[PDB]
Amino acid sequence: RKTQPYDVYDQVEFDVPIGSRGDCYDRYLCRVEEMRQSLRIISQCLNKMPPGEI
Amino acid sequence: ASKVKQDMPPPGGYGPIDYKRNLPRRGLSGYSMFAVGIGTLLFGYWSMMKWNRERRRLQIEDFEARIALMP
Repeated sequence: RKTQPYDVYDQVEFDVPIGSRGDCYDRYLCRVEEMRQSLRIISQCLNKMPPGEI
Repeated sequence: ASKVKQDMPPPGGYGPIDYKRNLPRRGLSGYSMFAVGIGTLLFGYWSMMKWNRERRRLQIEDFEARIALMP
């Protein structure tokens, strides 16, 4: 979404979680933080939905 | 001559949404927890000391009854 964006992903702001050890704990933390960042993106999308045809 | 009606966000904007981690501290200090534990232990030790000394005296009385009855 950051390196090769598609649709309107270049117009939303979010962080990308990064691990340190390459284990299951780091990936679990990454997924939780990704859930939080998805909430962030959803708020932006709710406040920025334009009119027009579908 | 009807105007376009469509699902849109309200004027201005939607209320802000929380997303950051919220994990409160919610505890005592280590010193206080240890101190409470040792204080409870000392109270228990003192109570048990008194009760076991009384139990020793009661057992001595019970044994003296048997000694009196043995002949």
